[PDB]
Amino acid sequence: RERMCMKIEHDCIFEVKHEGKVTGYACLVGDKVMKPAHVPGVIDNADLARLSYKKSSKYDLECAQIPVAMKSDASKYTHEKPEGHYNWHYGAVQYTGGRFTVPTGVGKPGDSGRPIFDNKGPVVAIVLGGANEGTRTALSVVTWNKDMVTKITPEGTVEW
Amino acid sequence: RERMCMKIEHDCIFEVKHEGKVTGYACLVGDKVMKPAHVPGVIDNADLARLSYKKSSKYDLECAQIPVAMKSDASKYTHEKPEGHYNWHYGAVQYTGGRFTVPTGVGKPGDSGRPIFDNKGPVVAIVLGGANEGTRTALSVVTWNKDMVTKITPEGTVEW
Amino acid sequence: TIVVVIRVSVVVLLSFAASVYMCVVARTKCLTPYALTPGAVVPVTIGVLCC
Repeated sequence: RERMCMKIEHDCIFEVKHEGKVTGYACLVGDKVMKPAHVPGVIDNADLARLSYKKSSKYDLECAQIPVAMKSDASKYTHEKPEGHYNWHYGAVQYTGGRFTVPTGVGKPGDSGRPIFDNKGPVVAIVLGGANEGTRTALSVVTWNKDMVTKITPEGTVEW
Repeated sequence: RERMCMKIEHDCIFEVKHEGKVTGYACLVGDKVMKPAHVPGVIDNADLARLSYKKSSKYDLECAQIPVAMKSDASKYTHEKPEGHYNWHYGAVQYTGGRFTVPTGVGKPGDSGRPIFDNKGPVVAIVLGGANEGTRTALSVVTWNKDMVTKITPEGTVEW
Repeated sequence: TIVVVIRVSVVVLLSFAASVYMCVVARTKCLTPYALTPGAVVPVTIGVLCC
């Protein structure tokens, strides 16, 4: 379950810096580069911080377009999502009923920006923060239609 | 004699930089962070150079207070000091009569900031520069009472 | 009338400014080695606005 995943984040993860102290993460998906605008900071690369950004606080997301040099270094993606096992940086996640789950407390504050996958390779979606549960946690993810983006935010959460 | 010492400086030593060129060293002791203000430069870390500093040229020392993140990474310390063997980064040092000794020339200019220990673990004191001797060298150390700090500076020395 | 009143005003205030100027640096030197130790055992010498 880890033998397919591990190569990917080495290709596709930058993170953010503010005052020489990492806090968030950043991804590069498809054609547009991604940042969850909740955390303050600057990306840890020389040039592409010089870029245009389009912000709406209604979703708390942020994109820009990748310049043509490292454009061929992003993952694959789709919208087809039957229920079943899926995977991430700290194990395997289950999903059904419009509800994502993983057991208790294996995520921390200071950890936004973690993409989540399938088995057969494309990237799926992207996490925000957590919510108390008793046993198996609630998530906070933004995702896609065939055509549109959408937030879902269940009750009783904390914004990481 | 080295089997207890070696882990400590890896936990407790930063050094100074000025123009991409190390010259001094820096320690983190108890509750207050330490720098011998003789050498110009900036510490080689992102954030804690943004700190308050209190300077008196009467002693040529400099302290600040450690922010609460890496506060639990400093050594132990005391003031009880009978005469006997003690140890440091280049061997074993002897002390009596208010006089510290080590044999010839095993220290250089560009080497201020070296803490010195006991056997049983706490840190003791901190060095400044050297003095010619013939055979076994004279030191230049600042140290502690039960309550106060104190310099001692024997005749015929050179400020490293 | 002016020529007296301005000179007496300026000889008084700098001495006011002098008096405060050296009293603090005594409070500095009387305090400052106590700032330095890893240990906050300041004695009961509070007439000097202890931290």
